[PDB]
Amino acid sequence: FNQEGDYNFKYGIPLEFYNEMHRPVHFLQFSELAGDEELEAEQIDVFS
Amino acid sequence: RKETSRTATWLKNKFAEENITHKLTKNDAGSKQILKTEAANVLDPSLRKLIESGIGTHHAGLTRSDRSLSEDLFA
Amino acid sequence: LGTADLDERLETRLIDALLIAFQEQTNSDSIIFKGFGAVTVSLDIRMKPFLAPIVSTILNHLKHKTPLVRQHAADLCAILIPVIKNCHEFEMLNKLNIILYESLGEVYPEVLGSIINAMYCITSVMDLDKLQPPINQILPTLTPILRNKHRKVEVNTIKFVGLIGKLAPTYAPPKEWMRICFELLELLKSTNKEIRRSANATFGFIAEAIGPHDVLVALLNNLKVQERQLRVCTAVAIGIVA
Amino acid sequence: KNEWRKSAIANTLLYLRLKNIYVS
Amino acid sequence: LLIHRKGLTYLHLDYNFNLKPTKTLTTKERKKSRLGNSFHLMRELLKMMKLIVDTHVQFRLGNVDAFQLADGIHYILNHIGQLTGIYRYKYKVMHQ
Amino acid sequence: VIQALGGIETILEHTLFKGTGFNSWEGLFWEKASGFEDSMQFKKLTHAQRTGLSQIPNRRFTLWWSPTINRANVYVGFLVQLDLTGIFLHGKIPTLKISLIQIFRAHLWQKIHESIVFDICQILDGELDVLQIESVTKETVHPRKSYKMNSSAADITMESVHEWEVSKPSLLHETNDSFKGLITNKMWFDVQLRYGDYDSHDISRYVRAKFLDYTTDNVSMYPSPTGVMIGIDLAYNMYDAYGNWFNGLKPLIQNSMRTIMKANPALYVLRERIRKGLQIYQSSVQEPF
Amino acid sequence: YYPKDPSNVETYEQILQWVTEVLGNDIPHDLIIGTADIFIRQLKENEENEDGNIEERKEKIQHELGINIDSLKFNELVKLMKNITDY
Amino acid sequence: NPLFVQQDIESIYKTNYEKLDEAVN
Amino acid sequence: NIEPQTTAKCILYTTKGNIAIELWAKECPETCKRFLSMLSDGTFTNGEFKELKPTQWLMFNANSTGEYRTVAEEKNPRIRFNRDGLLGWDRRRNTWFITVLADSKHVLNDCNVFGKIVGKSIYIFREILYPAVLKDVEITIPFFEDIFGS
Amino acid sequence: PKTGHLFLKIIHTSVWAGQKRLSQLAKWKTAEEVSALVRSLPKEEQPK
Amino acid sequence: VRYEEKRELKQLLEKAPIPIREDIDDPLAKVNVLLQSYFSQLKFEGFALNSDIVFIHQNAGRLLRAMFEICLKRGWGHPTRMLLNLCKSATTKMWPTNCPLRQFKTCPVEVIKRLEASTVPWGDYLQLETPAEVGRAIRSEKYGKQVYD
Amino acid sequence: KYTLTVNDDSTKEDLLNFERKELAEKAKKRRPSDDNELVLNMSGKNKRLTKQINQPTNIRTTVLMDFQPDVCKDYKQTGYCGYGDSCKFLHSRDDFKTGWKLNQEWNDLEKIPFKCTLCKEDYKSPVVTNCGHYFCGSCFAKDMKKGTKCFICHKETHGSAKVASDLQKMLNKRKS
Ligand SMILES: [Zn+2]
Ligand SMILES: [Zn+2]
Ligand SMILES: [Zn+2]
Repeated sequence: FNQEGDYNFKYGIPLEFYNEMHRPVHFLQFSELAGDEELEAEQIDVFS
Repeated sequence: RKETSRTATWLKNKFAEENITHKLTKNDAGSKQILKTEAANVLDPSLRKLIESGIGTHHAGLTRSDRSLSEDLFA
Repeated sequence: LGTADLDERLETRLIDALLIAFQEQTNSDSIIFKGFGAVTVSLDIRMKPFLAPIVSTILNHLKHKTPLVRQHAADLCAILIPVIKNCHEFEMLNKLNIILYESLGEVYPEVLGSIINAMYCITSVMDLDKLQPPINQILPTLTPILRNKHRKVEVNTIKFVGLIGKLAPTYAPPKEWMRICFELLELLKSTNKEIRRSANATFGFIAEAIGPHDVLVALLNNLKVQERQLRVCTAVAIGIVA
Repeated sequence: KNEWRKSAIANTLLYLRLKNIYVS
Repeated sequence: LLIHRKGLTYLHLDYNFNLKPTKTLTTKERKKSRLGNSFHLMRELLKMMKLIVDTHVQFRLGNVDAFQLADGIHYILNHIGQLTGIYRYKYKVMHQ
Repeated sequence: VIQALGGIETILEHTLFKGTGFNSWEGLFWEKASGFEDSMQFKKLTHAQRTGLSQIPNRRFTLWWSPTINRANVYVGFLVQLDLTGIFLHGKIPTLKISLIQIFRAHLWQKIHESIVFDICQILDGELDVLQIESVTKETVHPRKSYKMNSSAADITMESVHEWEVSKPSLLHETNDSFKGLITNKMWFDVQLRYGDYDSHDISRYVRAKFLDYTTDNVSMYPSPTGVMIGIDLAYNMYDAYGNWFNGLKPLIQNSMRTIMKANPALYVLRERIRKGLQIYQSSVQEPF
Repeated sequence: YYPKDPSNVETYEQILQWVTEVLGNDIPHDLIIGTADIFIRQLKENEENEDGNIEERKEKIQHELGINIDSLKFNELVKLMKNITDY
Repeated sequence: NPLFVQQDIESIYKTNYEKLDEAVN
Repeated sequence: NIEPQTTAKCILYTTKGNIAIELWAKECPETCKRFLSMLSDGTFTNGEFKELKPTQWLMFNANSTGEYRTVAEEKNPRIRFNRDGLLGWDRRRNTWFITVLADSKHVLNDCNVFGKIVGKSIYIFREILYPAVLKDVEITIPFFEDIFGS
Repeated sequence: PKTGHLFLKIIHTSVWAGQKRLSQLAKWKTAEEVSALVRSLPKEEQPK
Repeated sequence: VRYEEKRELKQLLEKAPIPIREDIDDPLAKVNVLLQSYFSQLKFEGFALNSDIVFIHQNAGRLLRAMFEICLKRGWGHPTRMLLNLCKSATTKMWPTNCPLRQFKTCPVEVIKRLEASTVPWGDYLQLETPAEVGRAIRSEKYGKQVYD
Repeated sequence: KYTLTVNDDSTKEDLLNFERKELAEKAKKRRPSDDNELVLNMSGKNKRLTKQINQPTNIRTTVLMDFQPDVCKDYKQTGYCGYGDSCKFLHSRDDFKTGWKLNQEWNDLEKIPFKCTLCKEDYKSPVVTNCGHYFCGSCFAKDMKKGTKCFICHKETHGSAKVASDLQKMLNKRKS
């Protein structure tokens, strides 16, 4: 937070108080990068 | 996947707990040396302890080079 | 009965009481060390949270001015070494061994002998490459201590020279192993039968490293003395070398 | 600390407070 | 040229006239490389001179001004015990 | 006579009391003659070993008053540095040199420096997520570097996952830092050892002057303009740090420096060797209780 | 033994965690709760008049059930069973 | 005599569990 | 440090960052006139870092001032190649020379030691250890008031 | 704690007789008097 | 909810970043915290939960697409854009505040972590022009021109 | 910006000696100032700064190294000194270096020849023994016509010969 900073502004729709984009910490702490794990042949989705 | 390596190590202990471990593998200088040089390729050390005694493991959590290897040894 | 009956609170209270009875001891009675060895062999890995306060208590008593207090501290160090190994605390074994190494200049022989025993106990547990200080620093420091005339220093030092001659002989030069042979030869005049018996074992370990014939010549020339103890102990040693 | 979750749950019901609007 | 004719190339002479060993010496080299007072008194005297001469070089390079030049010449002459070790070799210079 | 010399605190400022690591001096005990000094031989004793007088009491005395005896004093044109250390000898005094080379023997000055660089790397390596550190690399150090006293290099190089907002250079215990201003990707650490005397400067003033000297040196090679100089005085059991700080660094290094000064084994060996050449003991075992 | 107290559930769950580390988590669910049904009965029912030798009681449980337990692993549960209040 | 009392004493403080338990109970 | 007092400063604006540079204009009048002219005449602009010679030097802004001629050789043995970050000048047509970290004395008496880098921006130069180009030039202190721009 | 010097700043009852919410007025008086104390010391004596 | 799974579901419930009103003994919470762990790509120990979470994400593609089609049909703006992200999270296995280069399989690991903490608007990385300017923004010259492609 | 970095080595002051000299000048003037009696340093009795000697601010420093180790030589080599405790030099015992190899007399390596030992040519229709040898098929059939064993080992072959498919793997460039 820069109180004496200068910001750029635009028209738009405001966000809620506890939005995702107001809490980027809570998604990057524990997340791990996706790896490819093969499944058993009875677990594969019959749709796709 | 875990009942696979639990069962194979039960059978590996069982055969050693009955002095018949020499039945699992076929006993020959050529057959011992082929089996040793293919056990050093596998990436899990858990299968390496099993493949040397003539007992394989094939589940979907293994990689392809591990799963290609057990099927070639079983064949 | 073991200690498998005891809960976590009695294990806490039991160990704390043994430490109080060790801190208050004023005579050379050995049952407090047999007591620590019995309790720590019973509960082995359960011993692991208690290791860090006992070691700092041992390190404190090694700074104390009474010699009998310093001696018991290095006796308790030697008892605890296989339990510190089993709890896998290799950083703690190397801290104890560098500090015991700094005390090898001790003048009191009964304290000095139990320092050497504890360095023997650590060394036969450890991996020799990981040991601090290295064996090529430790063995030359032990060689003048073989000229100490007191028996507790002697019989503890011959074991620690003989452990190194088995396990790590190439860490000393050959002319250093011969200076030990000429000292073990002077140690055969001892009136103790352990000292003579373990000095003769050490000629075996030295001959397996550097060869028979340097050791044979010193033994054959020792057969010209008048005294019977010296001639009988060099005759044993020749058959060991053979 | 995890107390914002109770505040984030209670902010789901902020649209009900506009049933009574009191302009002095 | 005197240090080199003796064979003393493990002895280094810097440009402020310090004699510095470069190496651990043997017993034989230590007996061979002891220099007398007449060497070392000559070296300390070159060192006082090089000191005064270089104070004039700084002014003639324009690094110091005339008032600093006079203060430095007056500082060297009152501090020859602090700046050179001339008393180690002929100790009666403590009168001066 | 204690009162006329100024008290026990004024007397002990002359000595090596602070390098021992003891907290107080009411239980100090010097080793007495025990009757075991020539309990190694019987008749196997030469004329020098029977008649000649032991050196160990002179060395014991000299080591004790060595910051006053080897004080910086007045400048004599140069100073001699003891090899493989950064101990300067301010006179030609043979009893002092032997008990100092006994303390720093088997390369203990190099080993102290490597142990602390090793400990700071193991503490930074566990704080990688909290402080946003990409990687910690301890550098390839010239073997001379730990006891070179006119210039230095970095020991540890730090790299940010994104970016660091660092304050201007200050001391380790000052509390008013802004963090606004400088942006850096890279930080370093330099670890400096020092052996002082009675006439030396304080550790705080020392780290600050060597920091300002070396970062504008044209001789020292640093990977970035921003870092921390950590100084440790081996003779007085003290430390300080000086440099640029980002949010989280100060607290982390403050606690880590407190536990290294009590648990590092090379520093522990240093205090133990100092204690044996002094031949000093404690009267009580109850001080931790 | 059934879960009916607020304190005892918090130690009943980590006895089940002992069982799944002994047998394996991939066995059927009744067979985990079937096996912890056994061990609580063998230790608590006789507890009020037990003798000093815990190593012979350790061998009787291990032999009548045909399941081999490490001695150090068994002592973990003996301290868990020492905690349990209602039985 | 010694300069400090700390030389001549053996124990600075010893916990006497006997007297302290009598005073509590 | 026995080197003389510097006299002219010229801040370079690259893509990597700002290179602050100070020059010896009394001790070396000719090579400043080949430098300060071609900064303001724009012939240095958009110049790539051309050839890195490892442990020796790196070279950029090779284009030529006037009539494609040489530079009258001037040397001061107070101004030597002992550091990194020292600007040089190749004997070829109007080409710079920036010394690396090895700082060898084999490149001396063959090139013209010309200027320094102000010590804040030696760390920007050590980033090079897609070459950089020269965007903008600001001559903050011109020593040659008269000759330059007349 | 080094020298054992005790600076006892006595606070008379006359300061409290005219205000309310005294439990946090008290701590603002203490920070006045400690800072007035630090300024009266010469800088050889001022604390770190 | 089975009895042995409660040791682990309590540990997921504190990694779970979008709150849950329910307690651990409700089946509505078990399906809830397991879907939020699939999006975070977490790891388990149990056998039963590892086969439960596979069943959840195979269904979660269609059930989030069906809720998207309803809320689009009802003329609702605020649940539509949230549910359109949840359809993307169900296939790309990631939350909406991560780096969009995670969707490319051949983007190196060190560049992704640097962009996630950079606090730069991600549209500024789109209007970079050359691989030299891309490589400076990710501070890696040898991973320029891969990121630029 | 617009200023110039100034070379100042001709008159450059030591920072530490300058600070100590100012503090000593202040403490010269603190004592005459009247009605002052307070010591919170705890070192007013010692008068800490007045004991300390300040070296000049304009001194630049020159260092000699002392290289002589002062170790007793008889003690380092043999562990024995004739002087004993009255010895002038250090009785440390260092510098032993683990430099010898245990040999008991009293008790990317190409190990494969490219040419034969009998043809001395390329391996054509090759052969493995029960050892690690490699011969031709014509090499092995003729080596057995006179000798019963392996040309290099002179160990028992029993006439056995596997076909060396692995050589043409390694004698090519693609290795497989
Ligand atoms: Zn000697
Ligand atoms: Zn052939
Ligand atoms: Zn053969």
